[PDB]
Amino acid sequence: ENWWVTVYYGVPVWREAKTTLFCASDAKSYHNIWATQACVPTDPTPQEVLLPNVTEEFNMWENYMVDQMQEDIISLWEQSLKPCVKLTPLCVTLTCNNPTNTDDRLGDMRNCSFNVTTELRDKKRKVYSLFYVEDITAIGNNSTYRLINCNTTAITQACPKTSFEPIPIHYCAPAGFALLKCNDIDYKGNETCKNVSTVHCTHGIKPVATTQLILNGSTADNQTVARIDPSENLAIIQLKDPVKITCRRPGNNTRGQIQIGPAMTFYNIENVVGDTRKAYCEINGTQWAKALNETKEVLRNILRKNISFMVPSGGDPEVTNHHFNCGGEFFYCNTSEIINITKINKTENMTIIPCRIRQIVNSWMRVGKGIFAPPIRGNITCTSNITGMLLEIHKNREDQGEDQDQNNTYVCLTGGNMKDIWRSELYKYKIVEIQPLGVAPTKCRRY
Amino acid sequence: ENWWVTVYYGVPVWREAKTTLFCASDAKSYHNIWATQACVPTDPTPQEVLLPNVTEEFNMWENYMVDQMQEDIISLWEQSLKPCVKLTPLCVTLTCNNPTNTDDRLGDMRNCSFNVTTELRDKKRKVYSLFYVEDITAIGNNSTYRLINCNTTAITQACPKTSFEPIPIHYCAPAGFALLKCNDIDYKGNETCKNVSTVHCTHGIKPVATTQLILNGSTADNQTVARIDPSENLAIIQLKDPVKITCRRPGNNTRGQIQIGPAMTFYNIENVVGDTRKAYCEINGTQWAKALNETKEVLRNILRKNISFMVPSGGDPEVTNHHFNCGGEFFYCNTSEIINITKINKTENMTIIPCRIRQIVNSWMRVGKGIFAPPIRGNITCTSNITGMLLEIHKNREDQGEDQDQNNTYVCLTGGNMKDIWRSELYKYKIVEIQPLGVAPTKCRRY
Amino acid sequence: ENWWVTVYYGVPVWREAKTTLFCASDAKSYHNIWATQACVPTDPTPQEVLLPNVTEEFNMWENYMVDQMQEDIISLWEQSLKPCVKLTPLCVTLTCNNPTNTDDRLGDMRNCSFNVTTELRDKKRKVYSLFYVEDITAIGNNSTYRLINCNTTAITQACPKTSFEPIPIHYCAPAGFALLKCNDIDYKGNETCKNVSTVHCTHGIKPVATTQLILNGSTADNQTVARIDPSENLAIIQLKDPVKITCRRPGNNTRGQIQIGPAMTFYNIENVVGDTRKAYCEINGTQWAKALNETKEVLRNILRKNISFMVPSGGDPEVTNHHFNCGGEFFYCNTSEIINITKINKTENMTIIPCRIRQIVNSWMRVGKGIFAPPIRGNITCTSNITGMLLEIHKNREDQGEDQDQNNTYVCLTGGNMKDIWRSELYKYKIVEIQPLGVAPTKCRRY
Amino acid sequence: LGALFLGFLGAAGSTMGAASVVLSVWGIKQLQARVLAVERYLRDQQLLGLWGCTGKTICCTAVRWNKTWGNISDYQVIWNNYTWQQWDREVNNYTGLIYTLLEEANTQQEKNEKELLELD
Amino acid sequence: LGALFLGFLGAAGSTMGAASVVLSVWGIKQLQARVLAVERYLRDQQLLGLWGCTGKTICCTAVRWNKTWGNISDYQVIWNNYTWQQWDREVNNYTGLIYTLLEEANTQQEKNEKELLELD
Amino acid sequence: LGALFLGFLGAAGSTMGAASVVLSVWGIKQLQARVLAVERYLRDQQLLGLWGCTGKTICCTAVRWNKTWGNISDYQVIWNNYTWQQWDREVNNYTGLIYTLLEEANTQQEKNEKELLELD
Ligand SMILES: *[C@@H]1O[C@H](CO)[C@@H](O[C@@H]2O[C@H](CO)[C@@H](O[C@@H]3O[C@H](CO[C@H]4O[C@H](CO)[C@@H](O)[C@H](O)[C@@H]4O)[C@@H](O)[C@H](O[C@H]4O[C@H](CO[C@H]5O[C@H](CO)[C@@H](O)[C@H](O)[C@@H]5O)[C@@H](O)[C@H](O[C@H]5O[C@H](CO)[C@@H](O)[C@H](O)[C@@H]5O)[C@@H]4O)[C@@H]3O)[C@H](O)[C@H]2NC(C)=O)[C@H](O)[C@H]1NC(C)=O
Ligand SMILES: *[C@@H]1O[C@H](CO)[C@@H](O[C@@H]2O[C@H](CO)[C@@H](O[C@@H]3O[C@H](CO[C@H]4O[C@H](CO)[C@@H](O)[C@H](O)[C@@H]4O)[C@@H](O)[C@H](O[C@H]4O[C@H](CO[C@H]5O[C@H](CO)[C@@H](O)[C@H](O)[C@@H]5O)[C@@H](O)[C@H](O[C@H]5O[C@H](CO)[C@@H](O)[C@H](O)[C@@H]5O)[C@@H]4O)[C@@H]3O)[C@H](O)[C@H]2NC(C)=O)[C@H](O)[C@H]1NC(C)=O
Ligand SMILES: *[C@@H]1O[C@H](CO)[C@@H](O[C@@H]2O[C@H](CO)[C@@H](O[C@@H]3O[C@H](CO[C@H]4O[C@H](CO)[C@@H](O)[C@H](O)[C@@H]4O)[C@@H](O)[C@H](O[C@H]4O[C@H](CO[C@H]5O[C@H](CO)[C@@H](O)[C@H](O)[C@@H]5O)[C@@H](O)[C@H](O[C@H]5O[C@H](CO)[C@@H](O)[C@H](O)[C@@H]5O)[C@@H]4O)[C@@H]3O)[C@H](O)[C@H]2NC(C)=O)[C@H](O)[C@H]1NC(C)=O
Ligand SMILES: *[C@@H]1O[C@H](CO)[C@@H](O)[C@H](O)[C@H]1NC(C)=O
Ligand SMILES: *[C@@H]1O[C@H](CO)[C@@H](O)[C@H](O)[C@H]1NC(C)=O
Ligand SMILES: *[C@@H]1O[C@H](CO)[C@@H](O)[C@H](O)[C@H]1NC(C)=O
Ligand SMILES: *[C@@H]1O[C@H](CO)[C@@H](O)[C@H](O)[C@H]1NC(C)=O
Ligand SMILES: *[C@@H]1O[C@H](CO)[C@@H](O)[C@H](O)[C@H]1NC(C)=O
Ligand SMILES: *[C@@H]1O[C@H](CO)[C@@H](O)[C@H](O)[C@H]1NC(C)=O
Ligand SMILES: *[C@@H]1O[C@H](CO)[C@@H](O)[C@H](O)[C@H]1NC(C)=O
Repeated sequence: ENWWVTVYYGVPVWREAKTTLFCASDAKSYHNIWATQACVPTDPTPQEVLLPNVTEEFNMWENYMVDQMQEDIISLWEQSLKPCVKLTPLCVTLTCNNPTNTDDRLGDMRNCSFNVTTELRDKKRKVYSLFYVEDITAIGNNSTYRLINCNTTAITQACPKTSFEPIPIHYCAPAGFALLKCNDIDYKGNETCKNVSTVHCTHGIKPVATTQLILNGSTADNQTVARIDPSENLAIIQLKDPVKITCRRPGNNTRGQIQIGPAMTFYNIENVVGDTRKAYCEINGTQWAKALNETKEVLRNILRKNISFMVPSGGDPEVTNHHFNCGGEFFYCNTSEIINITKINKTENMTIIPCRIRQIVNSWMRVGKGIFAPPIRGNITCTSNITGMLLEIHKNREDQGEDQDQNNTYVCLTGGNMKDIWRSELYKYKIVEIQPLGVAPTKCRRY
Repeated sequence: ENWWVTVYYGVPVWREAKTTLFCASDAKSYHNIWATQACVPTDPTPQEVLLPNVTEEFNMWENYMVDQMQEDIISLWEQSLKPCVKLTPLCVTLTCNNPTNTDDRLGDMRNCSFNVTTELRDKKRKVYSLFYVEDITAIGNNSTYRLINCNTTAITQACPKTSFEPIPIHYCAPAGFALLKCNDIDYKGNETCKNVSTVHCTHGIKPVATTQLILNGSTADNQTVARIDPSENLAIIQLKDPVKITCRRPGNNTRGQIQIGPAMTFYNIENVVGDTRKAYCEINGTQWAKALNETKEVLRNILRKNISFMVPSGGDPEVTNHHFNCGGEFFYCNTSEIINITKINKTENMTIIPCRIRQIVNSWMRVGKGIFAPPIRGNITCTSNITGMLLEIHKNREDQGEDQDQNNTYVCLTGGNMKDIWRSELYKYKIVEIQPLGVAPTKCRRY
Repeated sequence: ENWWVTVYYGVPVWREAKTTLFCASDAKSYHNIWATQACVPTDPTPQEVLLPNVTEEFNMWENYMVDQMQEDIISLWEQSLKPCVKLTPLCVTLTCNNPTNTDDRLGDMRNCSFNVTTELRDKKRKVYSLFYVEDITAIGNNSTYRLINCNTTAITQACPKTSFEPIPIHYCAPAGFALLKCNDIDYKGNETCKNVSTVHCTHGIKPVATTQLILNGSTADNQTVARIDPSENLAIIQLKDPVKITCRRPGNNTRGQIQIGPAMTFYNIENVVGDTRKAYCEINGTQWAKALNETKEVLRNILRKNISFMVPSGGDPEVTNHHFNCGGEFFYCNTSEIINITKINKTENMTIIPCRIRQIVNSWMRVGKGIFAPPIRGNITCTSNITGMLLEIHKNREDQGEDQDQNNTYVCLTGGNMKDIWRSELYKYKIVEIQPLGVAPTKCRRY
Repeated sequence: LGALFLGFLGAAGSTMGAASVVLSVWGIKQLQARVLAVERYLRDQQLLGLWGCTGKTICCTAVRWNKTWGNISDYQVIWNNYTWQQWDREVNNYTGLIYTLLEEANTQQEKNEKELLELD
Repeated sequence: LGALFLGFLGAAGSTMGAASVVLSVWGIKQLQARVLAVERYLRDQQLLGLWGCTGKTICCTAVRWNKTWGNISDYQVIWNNYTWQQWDREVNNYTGLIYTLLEEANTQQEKNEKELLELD
Repeated sequence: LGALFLGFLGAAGSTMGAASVVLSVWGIKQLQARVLAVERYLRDQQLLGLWGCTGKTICCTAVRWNKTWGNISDYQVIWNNYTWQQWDREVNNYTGLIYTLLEEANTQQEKNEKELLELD
């Protein structure tokens, strides 16, 4: 007989789809820009289920979750700077000079006096300030200085009570969608996983905005891996060994207040008190030697060519420098010395990377929403881990003239996208939609 | 026996109700103010169902869809001018004169130099501009000119990447509501239709904001019709024959840039290059003769009186002039000559309507949100169809003194409302609500 | 046998929960800040159901509805001042003097001329105004006056078409929640009620923002009651007898207009015309004698100590004064004389409280959103009822040195919170959640 | 998009006895209209649920039809000469009465006789 | 406006055995509260759906009542001397156990014996 | 939080024949995703409602299985050697046909024979 139609309902059928995810945060709420607020509290039980005999393909380089989370971070960053004060009337001609008098922060600072409008809208008065030299450009043949980004974009300072600390954020799917997770010890990037398990929520992701180096990230568990774009521009290296990095800015900063307008309270770097030593970062050279010597072979076995490095060319501190976010400060660090480890590993003491402080940031080179950093009073350090790098693929044997066999010329080591970090944490997860209807033939027949 | 109660569920019962409609756009998205964005893509199958033996009354002059779509267009127009720059600091005393030296655009333009604040907030500099004379009024006994609308309302210029092109928009009802459509070859306005069919979505409506004449509209299919308000103020004429109209502004316009503030980039009409001929429109006189001679009889059979026309009185270019939107420009056209077709149809060559350019528009005489038109670089023409007119009912035999039998004195031909155009495209559609419950007596009885 | 499981569904089970309530307004809509708009119209049938044999405890001092309605009033007050004009450019040096020449309003007003920027952004002109002395502070040794709150917060004036009239607002629970209401003739504040009834909607609450005295409120029905916090700071007195109070400001005020900017139309108190008598309030002394003599015993029986009163100390008109909202004006009234009724009740004529007018209010001492009061043209009075007071608990026998047995030193009689009024109207209502599932053992067994 | 509704009202002009059954800005518009349609559907499921008819399209009951319930004549004329728009005028004034009598006669009259007259 | 709920809780103070069944700012408040009420209703329909009771108000089942499930005495005393607020205290600690045993004993114990013991 | 869904897909890798049944920013995300999940569930209830299967998990019907409906062999091989992901590929191209034939064969073929062949 024709085995008649049955309709089940507990039916596990997948369809690949795109939808909106949502928060899961740990219960640590006490404004810390990501705010731990209007954000779903986590479930105490991490609920996953294994899926044997499952052969599932999912692509890293087309993952919708990455663009979802980039748009989330951009909209959150925009919302967090909304109630703070604008810094429009500070654009004014600046009468500057040297403040007063190797490794001196005062040499990289200028003392600038200027007229500001008070709360009376008529009586301008002369106040003074200190600024770092990389936020000031010139006009004339004497002092006559411009505060930078008065022709490009508007600048708003941050509210001082906020913190830039990256909290962990889990992503979860709404009910009616599932999150497939691979569990292989390595993943090439775009193939079929074997040990696949579903899970209701991802692991914690700290939105650490940076470049040249991935910080506080997830480490691989057998060997350092090289997730490569299809020879497009770049390749994400994920180390096994976390490499410790410390960064320091010593001394205090006396902070004043200037009333620009009604409740428009500019914060001023009034004086540098404690120590004049520049901001610097410090890593262990042997660990970095092992990490680079591992990364060379991991790229070498796949690209079949012997690996070189090249110092980045002149230009944007998007690509020439490192870009931390330590406390309420923004470090631009000169890493053109640290990729030379044959010389560097001789010194058994430690190595030093010099860094510079920036107050004015056109945010993250993709948002560009001009944020004026509030001055942080205090002796400040921060330490973190080095887990990943964003290397750029070398230029082929058509652009460099000399041989590019055995001479893989990594002319830069950068990625300007904040998105590419977020590709290095969501290489495991796929959003699927359940189709619970089902149609089958069967023995029965309804009367 | 008492035939017991049954409850059906597939029950077609109508109730007239009011609710919120939504978009259906064609898949042409490539910002073109209506934006084709956050707007539902259309269904490829136009789904309608005929409804025989249906006698349904629906009123044109109380249609909720018209006010719905007016509020949609006003809120969309307000949203589209939000991210663009304000033009507040341009209000300043203007030192103007003739630029340099019949049918000359430079005679209707003034060369105005003025002091503007730069990006430094102290160093004002002298820049210059060109403006049309109908956007400038006087102060003193020499040059001393005011930019218009510095005492009435705030002015924001439009972003230059936007386009004012009317895209087609379908309206559809949500699930749980139906759209009744009449299909009679004529419709008086407020009676019972016979050939009625339901449809999920309306036909495409281009929101063409204009007056004196309805452009790119729907044409009647047997004869020109006269949908009249209850002798209230006006009457909508819908022609059968679409009448071609072309409009031209020849020559280029050299465009400059002026930095008002941080990313406050004013666009300036720097120079007129190509040709000095004024902007003009051109129609075929014979087609217009046939259209007016048809419209006179269509009004004559209904209002029982012989038809006259009168030139509009002095006053607002809301009512005295035509109001296009050709490209990124706003044409005010003098139509007081074209309603005289007995003289006009002698010239077999063509006829010419002169038009003037306006940069500053208090938007659409009902929104009033002051938009500064961006300068359009380029030789520019646009052609369109004439499908409908918005005539005003003549004044009775109490106001004009002379006889108003045989002398229907159309003292104006206007409608200042953008709403009345939208009444001329939604005379077919009614929103109804389905009541699917149903209660009937029947033979059965449940055990 | 084990009586098998049944599952009912019409199951009345309570759980205490927190959720969002919503509007019910009377159909009086004709903008009157609370606006009677986007607000649900009331049901004509007040639907309640009695609940016998119900012993329910609910706490007044932890009621979520109070914080809900405070956040509603604050967000509504913020929304209502959004489309009105800012008053930023009015902050300017003021050249003031006496206008021209006991109980004279002109003695408490100053004539202030100042330069304001016109619509031309260059030509400042000299205009003049009148202001009350409590909105102006000094700079120098002659005239040289500051408009107040140019260093604290931004000031926006109200739109003149709005009204500050307290409309009644009912609160209702959404479907799936119920509102428990006590009906005892007295309620201590935190115990178990007996006559409990559910209701879909609360009674009408007029959001009358005030202090020192509760106006247009609900009265107790057997005796005046004293709802006390756990000796924390204060105690709410609810009278039985409503005490009539009238307040008057006689005479007209000639009002002018000043164009600050584009559609920035400041309203000016140009001249005082009719009568020079100060604004004053008037109450019957015998009724107030009875009310105080009742309140002393109601506090005396509970706190076991003989009752005193003390004049409030020097400081903020938050606490030193009364704070009405009569029409479009803000009265600050000096009530330090009226709590002495042994002297006061001798005069059988009436008693007079002097009051002062304020134009600039940092709103309600908890919002603080600086509102400039628009000038009200006209002879103006308003009458109301006195139903409740917000007394502060006396300081113990550790702070005052002298005995505090028989000497309950009410050093203030205040509450600065607008929340505490709203605790005096929602002492009856609890939000509960229905759990309609139910599980029971029963005789049956399903085949 | 509701994708859930039945009764596309096509044969409404035909005789009632022989029909016998059929078969940003716009983002806020969607998020309002979907919720409106969902709640309006669930109200119909609640009136259908309390009548012992969840899942059926056509039901019978035990409630007799009063001859005051509308203008009563030969009922075969009512089937043969009316449509739903014509009969729905005569349905009104009798909405809440029948909609309470059905909920009484199903969930109370049948369930009590199911649980008490039959012990199991 | 929900217009969908049952059980207006009036006879709650009476004895459980004899009740036997009953029968802008505010725009964002509406658009939140309607969705909350709809989802809270559908959760009750899901717990009622997996027990083979969609559309009924009163059900029986095959699951025996354990004498550890709450403080167990003569059950007629439980019907005669309690209300729902009193019995609901004793209902707790036994929520998920019974709510899993019912879903096991209906959709698995009845359906397998329907499809396998009866071949058709 | 949906708290309403069934089928947590755990035994999907096992054989289909032996599975046999299982058992601000984020505020706008919630208010969108809840409505999406509710409407997506109600669409499944509508396809299940018109088949005479509201409340059941497993149904039979009267519709015969065509041997053109997918690649047809011994059906016991289909139960023993496939999973739902494998069978769902062969389900497609036959979606709307079967989903119209079921709605015809339940609400019209059974209800007419219930009301007309049986007079009561
Ligand atoms: C990779 O991961 C690592 C590991 O997490 C990251 O390192 C962390 O970096 C954080 C900074 O971004 C560090 O937080 C600061 O820690 C300081 C020292 O904390 C000591 O005490 C705490 C106990 O409280 C203890 O756990 C810790 O181990 C240390 O012993 C703090 O002083 C500092 O306070 C900052 O915040 C306050 C106010 O903020 C408070 O409230 C917030 C909510 O609004 C809340 O989120 C905060 O946690 C905090 O409770 C702020 O006022 C301070 O500024 C001045 O304050 C007063 C004047 O007001 C003045 O006296 C003082 O000197 C300050 O000048 C201050 O900015 C932070 O909490 C964290 O400790 C680091 N973790 C480790 C293990 O070292 C690393 O950053 C990551 N990598 C990258 C690239 O991000
Ligand atoms: C009644 O209905 C009629 C029929 O539709 C309406 O007439 C139409 O009016 C439109 C203007 O409102 C016309 O559009 C312009 O057409 C120009 C010529 O197009 C030629 O080429 C196209 C193929 O691309 C072909 O189909 C056509 O027939 C012509 O042969 C275009 O040059 C002009 O471009 C404008 O837009 C660009 C950028 O905009 C682009 O992107 C938008 C999305 O953001 C998209 O919506 C646009 O379509 C477009 O793709 C803009 O940069 C141009 O401005 C300058 O650009 C460069 C410098 O950047 C400079 O070199 C150049 O010279 C310009 O100065 C430009 O403004 C428009 O697409 C349309 O063609 C007319 N249709 C017909 C049949 O004639 C009539 O308007 C209606 N009545 C009323 C009252 O509205
Ligand atoms: C405790 O409860 C009591 C009892 O309600 C409260 O007393 C009420 O206080 C209100 C003020 O807040 C009083 O309202 C004003 O009443 C005036 C006199 O009304 C007479 O006529 C009405 C019939 O219309 C009659 O019922 C009444 O008994 C009186 O005989 C009105 O003149 C005054 O008008 C105000 O509003 C207009 C415009 O507002 C209109 O439109 C609003 C919607 O936008 C609507 O809400 C309003 O009701 C009103 O219809 C405004 O233009 C006026 O201002 C000037 O207007 C022209 C120039 O434009 C000028 O000629 C005129 O002289 C004004 O200078 C004006 O501000 C109010 O309606 C109410 O009458 C009081 N009730 C009683 C019984 O006395 C008490 O306030 C409460 N306690 C507290 C602390 O609040
Ligand atoms: C910096 O300031 C803190 C307190 O503000 C003080 O304890 C510390 O000694 C200071 N450090 C130096 C180097 O002056
Ligand atoms: C690198 O590898 C290539 C083989 O691809 C080899 O020819 C070359 O000599 C190697 N160079 C070094 C330095 O090992
Ligand atoms: C206008 O400019 C375009 C290019 O910008 C050029 O091709 C054209 O010839 C110009 N027309 C005139 C009349 O100069
Ligand atoms: C117009 O019609 C009227 C009849 O209503 C007639 O008396 C009059 O003479 C006509 N005039 C012309 C010019 O045809
Ligand atoms: C106040 O003005 C009103 C009209 O504006 C007038 O009727 C009234 O007499 C005036 N009162 C005095 C005291 O001048
Ligand atoms: C007030 O009451 C106390 C008892 O607590 C008593 O000792 C005292 O004398 C009383 N004083 C007066 C003035 O009645
Ligand atoms: C006008 O003022 C007089 C006394 O100045 C007062 O008696 C009368 O009540 C007032 N009228 C109004 C409407 O305020």
